Amino acid sequence: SIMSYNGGAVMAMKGKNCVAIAADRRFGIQAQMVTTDFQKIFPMGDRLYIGLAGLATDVQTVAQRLKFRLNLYELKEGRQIKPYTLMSMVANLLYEKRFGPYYTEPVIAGLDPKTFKPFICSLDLIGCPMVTDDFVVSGTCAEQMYGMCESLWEPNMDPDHLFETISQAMLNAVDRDAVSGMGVIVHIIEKDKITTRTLKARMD
Amino acid sequence: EYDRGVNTFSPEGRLFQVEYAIEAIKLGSTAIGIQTSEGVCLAVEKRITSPLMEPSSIEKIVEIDAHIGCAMSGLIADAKTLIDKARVETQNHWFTYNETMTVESVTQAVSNLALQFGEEDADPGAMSRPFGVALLFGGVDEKGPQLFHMDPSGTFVQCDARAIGSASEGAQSSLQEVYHKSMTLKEAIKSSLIILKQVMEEKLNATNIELATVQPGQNFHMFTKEELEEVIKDI
Amino acid sequence: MEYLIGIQGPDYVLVASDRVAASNIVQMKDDHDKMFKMSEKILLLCVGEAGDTVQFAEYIQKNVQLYKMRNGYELSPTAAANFTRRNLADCLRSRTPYHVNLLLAGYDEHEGPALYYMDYLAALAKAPFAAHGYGAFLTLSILDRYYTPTISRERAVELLRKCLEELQKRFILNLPTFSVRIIDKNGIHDLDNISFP
Amino acid sequence: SRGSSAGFDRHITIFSPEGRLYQVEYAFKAINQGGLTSVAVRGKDCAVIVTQKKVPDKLLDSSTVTHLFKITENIGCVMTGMTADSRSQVQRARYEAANWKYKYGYEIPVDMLCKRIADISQVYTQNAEMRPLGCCMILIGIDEEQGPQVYKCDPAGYYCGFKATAAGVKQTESTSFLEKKVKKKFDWTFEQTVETAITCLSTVLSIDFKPSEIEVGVVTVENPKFRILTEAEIDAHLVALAER
Amino acid sequence: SRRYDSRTTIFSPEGRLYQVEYAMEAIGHAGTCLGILANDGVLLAAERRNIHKLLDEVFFSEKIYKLNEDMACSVAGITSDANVLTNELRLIAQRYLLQYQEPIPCEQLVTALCDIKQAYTQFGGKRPFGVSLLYIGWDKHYGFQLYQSDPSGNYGGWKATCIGNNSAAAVSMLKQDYKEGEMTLKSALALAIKVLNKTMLSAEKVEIATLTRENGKTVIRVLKQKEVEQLIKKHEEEEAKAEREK
Amino acid sequence: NQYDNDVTVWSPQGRIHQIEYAMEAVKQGSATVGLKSKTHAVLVALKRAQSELAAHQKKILHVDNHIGISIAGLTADARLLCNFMRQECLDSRFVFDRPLPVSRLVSLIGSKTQIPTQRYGRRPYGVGLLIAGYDDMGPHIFQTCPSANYFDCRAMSIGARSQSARTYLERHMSEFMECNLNELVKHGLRALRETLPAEQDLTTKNVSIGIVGKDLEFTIYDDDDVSPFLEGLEERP
Amino acid sequence: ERGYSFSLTTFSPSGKLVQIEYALAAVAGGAPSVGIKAANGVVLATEKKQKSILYDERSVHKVEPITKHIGLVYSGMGPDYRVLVHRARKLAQQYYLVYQEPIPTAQLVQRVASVMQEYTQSGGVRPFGVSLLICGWNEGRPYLFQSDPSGAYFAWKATAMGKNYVNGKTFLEKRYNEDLELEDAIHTAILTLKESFEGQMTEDNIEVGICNEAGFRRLTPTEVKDYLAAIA
Amino acid sequence: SYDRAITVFSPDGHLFQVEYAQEAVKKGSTAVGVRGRDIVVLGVEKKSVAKLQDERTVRKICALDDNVCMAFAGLTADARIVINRARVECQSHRLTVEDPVTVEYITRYIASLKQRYTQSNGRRPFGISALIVGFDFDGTPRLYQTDPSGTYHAWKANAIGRGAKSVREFLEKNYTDEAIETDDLTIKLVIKALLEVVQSGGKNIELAVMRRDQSLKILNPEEIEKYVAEIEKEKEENEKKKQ
Repeated sequence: SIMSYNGGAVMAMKGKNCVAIAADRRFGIQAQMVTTDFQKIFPMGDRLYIGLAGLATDVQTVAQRLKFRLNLYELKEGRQIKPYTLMSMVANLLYEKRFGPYYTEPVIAGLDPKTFKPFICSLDLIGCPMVTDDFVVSGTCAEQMYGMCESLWEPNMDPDHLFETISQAMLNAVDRDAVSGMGVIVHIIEKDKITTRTLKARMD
Repeated sequence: EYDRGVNTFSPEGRLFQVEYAIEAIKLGSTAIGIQTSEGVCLAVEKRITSPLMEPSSIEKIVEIDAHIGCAMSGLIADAKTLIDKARVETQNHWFTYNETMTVESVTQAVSNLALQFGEEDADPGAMSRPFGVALLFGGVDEKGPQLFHMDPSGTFVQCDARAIGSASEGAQSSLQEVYHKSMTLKEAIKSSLIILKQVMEEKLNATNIELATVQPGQNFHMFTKEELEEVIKDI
Repeated sequence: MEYLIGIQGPDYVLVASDRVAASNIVQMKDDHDKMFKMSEKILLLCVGEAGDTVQFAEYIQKNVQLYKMRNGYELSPTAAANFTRRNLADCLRSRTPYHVNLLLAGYDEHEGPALYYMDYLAALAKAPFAAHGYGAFLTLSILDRYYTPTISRERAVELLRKCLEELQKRFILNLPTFSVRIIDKNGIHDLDNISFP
Repeated sequence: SRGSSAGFDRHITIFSPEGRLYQVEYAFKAINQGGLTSVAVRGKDCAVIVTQKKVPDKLLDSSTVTHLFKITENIGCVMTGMTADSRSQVQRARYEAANWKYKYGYEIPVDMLCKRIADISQVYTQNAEMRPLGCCMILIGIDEEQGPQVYKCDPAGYYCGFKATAAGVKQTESTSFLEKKVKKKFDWTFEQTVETAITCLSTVLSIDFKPSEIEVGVVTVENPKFRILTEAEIDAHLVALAER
Repeated sequence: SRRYDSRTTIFSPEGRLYQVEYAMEAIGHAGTCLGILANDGVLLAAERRNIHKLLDEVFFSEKIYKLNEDMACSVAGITSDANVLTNELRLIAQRYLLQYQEPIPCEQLVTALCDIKQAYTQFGGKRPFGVSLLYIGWDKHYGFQLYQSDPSGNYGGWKATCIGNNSAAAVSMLKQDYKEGEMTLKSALALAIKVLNKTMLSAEKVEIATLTRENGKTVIRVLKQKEVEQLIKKHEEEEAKAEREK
Repeated sequence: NQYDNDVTVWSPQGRIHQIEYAMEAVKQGSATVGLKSKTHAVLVALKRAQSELAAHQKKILHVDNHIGISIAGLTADARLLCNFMRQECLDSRFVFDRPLPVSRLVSLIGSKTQIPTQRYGRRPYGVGLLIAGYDDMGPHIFQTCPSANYFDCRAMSIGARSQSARTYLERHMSEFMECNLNELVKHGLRALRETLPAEQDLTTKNVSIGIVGKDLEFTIYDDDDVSPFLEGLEERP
Repeated sequence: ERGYSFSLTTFSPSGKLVQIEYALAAVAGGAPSVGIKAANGVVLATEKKQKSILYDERSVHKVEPITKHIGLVYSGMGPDYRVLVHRARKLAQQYYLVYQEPIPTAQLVQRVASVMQEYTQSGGVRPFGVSLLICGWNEGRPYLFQSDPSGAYFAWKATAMGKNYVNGKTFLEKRYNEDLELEDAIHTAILTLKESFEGQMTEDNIEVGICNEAGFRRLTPTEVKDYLAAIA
Repeated sequence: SYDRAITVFSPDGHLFQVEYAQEAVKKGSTAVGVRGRDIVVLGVEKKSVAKLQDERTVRKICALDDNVCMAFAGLTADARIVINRARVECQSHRLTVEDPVTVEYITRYIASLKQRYTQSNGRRPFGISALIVGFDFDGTPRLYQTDPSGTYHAWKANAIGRGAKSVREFLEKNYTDEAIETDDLTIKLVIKALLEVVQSGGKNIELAVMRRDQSLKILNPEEIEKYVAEIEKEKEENEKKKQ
């Protein structure tokens, strides 16, 4: 209920040599929409992104503290962070608040900085990590997204097919959730480029 | 030097730091308090060091409370903490008991800070050394007018007339020569100004001295330049 | 409940707030100012709990002015908004949270006008227009209806008047007068109060 | 240089120009102030500690004058040097062993106990406000895997396991004697180990011991519990030594 | 204990702080670092002292540290002290970014670190940090900037400056060679090579970092051996022509 | 020398010079005498005037209805100790609803003043105390020293030239137990007068008295209240 | 007591931290140690001479593992080294707990050097009287580092520490070669030790550890015996 | 923490650490303040003008609030610490009293900070002296001076730093009701006072003015050069009058 206060939904999906991460755009308070361009996906590297759903204040605080820690890590180590290490860092951050937890459930999607291997994972609000080989989802419409992804996801999708799959999953899932939607943003992460798109979506 | 701690006794039974702080008192500008039946009069040489300085910024007599004033001598910057403690003390007393603190009680509360210095087993905020200032608290309580002297050692005593500072020797001898218990406040003011004029180096005028009085009727009162001029004219 | 409204134009930001301070059923003040000048080009509008509002707003004001004194240049509106959000969020889980809802209006010489919306949970959102209070429920749709990005300041004031007249017509609370201010490259200007006798 | 000094390097544990810690060396010298000597010998399935016992005053209660201490039921020690420093160290070792059992559920190995005590000592050598303890500890016990164990720690924080070792005034001569003995052979029986320890002490002191002039403590693989011998057993060993 | 206390943070009879002066003496012998400000960028050039043949290279550079997206520094003096201070600098920058969500202006970072140094000179009874730093950075308030700080906590901005070994001679050269407001990155690099040649060159003995702006973004780059060799050769032939002309 | 600046440094003779210097601090102070009979305890303090226009420094202080003290030495340390003693007596009355026995108060003073004599950077208290009390065991005179030692005395004198007073007290102590209050105070005054130089004499200005007893709470007599006790005093030799 | 709050290491008028130089003198008086970074691993070797045969030479080790992939050796004072080993193991575990990944060798070296620096400025302590050689393997790469009493660290291809380390460094310069394999590196390290060794070397006189892809491990006396027989 | 007593009395009743801090102050570059009728002027010797230095970053005149500014002489880093504390205090006073600080108030605060550092364990005194100028809310110009010992006074005109004795003697001979009748003459008095000590010309001088109701205004080198030229004209004309 606390995490339904602002609504929202993020999803990540694995292709052949690419990953996709998508999020709804609505920022509202309970039933009232406030903005339709609220950022929920944050870059953490050239080919590494974290999407955060849940309470908007905790979304922003966690993104900022994670950027703090990641910046210090990359200065001290002199290298880009690997996706698994970022997952561990986020897990540690969230578990530090084990009894005062941040109300957000991150998803991570990226490519290995040296091998460009797809990686996705999800974390619960106290930082339990779950690495999967097909897709992860977070937010108020998790059941809808699970249905869509379980039905549409296929192994070894090329970037265009991955885009269509994640886009259809997100659009149809959020169309059945009152407090998620007002647009969808998708990032396709490949070896050579990042493609960002905003979809034609219902605005009710 | 640092060969000794600040809490080291000398072979003669005195704390070195306290004796040095008393030596520091002996470098202050001269102040004189006189206690009479009609009130207490405090006076102090301002010691203007340059004509570009503003004499009004030299505060050597301060109001502790409506019925208590304090003259000071020595390292004046050190006196600020003691003055603030005295002021807070009188206001705490008024808050708790709905009455005015006696001069002796205020003097006692201030003197309780004199030896509260040290290095080891001392939390931050602890004083590292004694205060290098001597104070004359003049006031009026139920027991009439009262003049008290406190020095860096924490010893405080009631006095009929006392001189502190650099010229305190000659000033004290003259005070002994002139003081009687029946003298009036006007007489005391005139005598104190005469002694100050004598022991001062610069010519005594209305700008280079400070004079305050406390009376049973009036509160602590600092003489203005015109009142000072009137008193000085008859000298 | 108090009312705040902000409308961002191409080269200005217009803000307005009701001027009522109430205790229980009585209006104790009818010329109450809810706008805090953070700096030459930044205003903070704050509503909420009786004590929290002024305590938080003046703390932010002190720290922003201190930044200016220390560094010789002012905080940008975005930096000020994020500093405000950080403080509010850090107090959110602490012993003494502040129940305040804010609009931050500003003008940056290089980034143009900015309007930020913050709720008491310390969620920050840049918006072209925003409103706080129960009255926001009755006015946000009017702004959505009539707002355009290239709205001129005169037309923006007309739109604000439409919103305030809707509050007069429909809102159950007595809100007869509003403070109105505009921030542009030349700083903060007070406009005439919008009043309904 | 040689024996050069700068600043306060002779009063506190700061490096001398040669990189030495003079206060640690002085603590080693303090070890000899007691005037006593102890020897420890490791056998095949036993470890033995012998030590001088001195009671110049007949008014002393001889039972209370000892340098052998139980640290745990299976770990015993002989302390050499300043007596009160030694007692404080024994208290610390007992605390460390009890805490180890409480935290990890098995008895502390002798090597680990010696390491812990040595680490405490090392701390004394790097912080200037306290002095090192002027004592040396020799521990014996049976490790289920390594067999009998003799370990020694000193005021420098340095520790080591030993086949045989000595501490105190006659440390060097004791070590020479034991070096010859271990060179000739090392696979000793319990009686052989006890007799070797006793002979080391007697030769370095040049005394022939009455039972009451020495103290003996033993651990054996058969009875790993640390045991302090009685004057009867000691006299039996002394007679079995004299006859040969 | 009073007897063993060094009394690091006390005045001397002439109003001097001896530990600070001795720390500056230590910096005077360290490797030479020089900073030069140009219109289109700012450069640091540092003399490498770790020049043994068996040393391995594993890091971004020996004496130049990136502090944040827009700022880097070079350090002369005690190496481990420098590591402490660079970590503190990075922490200060990240704290500012967390609070304001903008990069810290360069002078604010320098002032924040100098406050720590000054604190070490005034209380606590600890020895001061034996480090001088050159900072290069870019921000939106003042553009390209070059600062210098010393163990006393004093700092200043410069158009060109030098710390470490032979810093006085390098400063004289810069005084007679720097064209205020008329410096490019290319001529700045040429001047740095000349100055390092005088106060000492070969490619493996110097590390050079440049800071520039490209597409509204800050680029901090350590010149590779190829570029430094080319710069040294260009200086050598320039000097050959200058000699021949005379 | 190297042994005479800190309380934590034993000298090669087994002495602690700082404590002896604090003893000197006490020996500088003005004389005070304490004595007792079977029913009363009396303190008589010679007060000094720093100047002929200044009041004489108070030497006798209240601690509790049944306990008063006379101080000799640093007066600020005296005030610290007096405040501690007052608080101890208040704690006793608060917890047990009974007056604190005098000997227990003295033991507490001993512990408090011994603590600093063993810690680096601390100094001994620079005051000696005469403690007059009355409790279930009768009247008591105690003497406490900067060394933190305390003594239970039939009579005592401390301060400058107090040896003369001690001589008188040793001579006359046989008579104190069977003395009435007036004779007891007169003996105290003669002992105190023995400390005076020839020129000086006991008056109503430089003498203060303190009396405690079975039916008499600790009372301090100053100024003209001393005249009744001085009236019967003969002329000194 | 509580510890002294003032630093025992302060600047001299010449600008030197003389206590650090004295700790380095202590290091230079230590037993010789050698590190060689090969193409496919690192070798740490150290003289391990006991004062007498009574010492159970196999009871205390000079070559210690910090993590599966990181080991270290020292020259200087043994007890100080034990302190630093304990700190290094703790630091590595803390890194692993946060990042769920074995700490990189450079990061471990930086943290340990930070501790060593702290002991040159904190109140009432002396610097550590040891120099460390840290070997590691990560990112398919070997790493050899040296960390000094001052807290300064350097990356080496090959180096020598302890008594006679200048001659050892000259010898390593002559013999070392980037292309040589791990076994050749072990031979070269043992030869470097032989240069400054007194008496005959046995598998019980020296200690050797090796780090490669499999991890760091102390060599056994039998393996060292084989390498010594080969060396002759 | 570290709790040694640093500032202690010496046998003659002197605090040597305070005296040594005052020596440090006497090593600083000269700073001069003049209290005019509608203007307060601060000048500072910009000693050792390095052509490569960015002058903006080493200014010894600074603002504490809108109505109070400060110049200093002594250890620059200590001055930075004190200035930051004073700025925080000025903002706190605005917060709690809902009005600007008087010049005397913040002067008292700074002097109290300094005195505290002469009587607390483990700290040395601040090695700076400060001239604090401003306008009270009622319009009165104010010039105060503080020194390391924590004492402070109000002045009509004053100097600190090296050569403050000669500058003060010059100001004694030159501070008149006529000499401060106009802002130009106040500024020229400050410039002349600095010229009596400065090595050469107005190149080595930084000047700031505060006028009633306005914020701190730094004089750019062109304005300073024009004023110096006027001063040289006046000097030449008056010397020609004398001859």
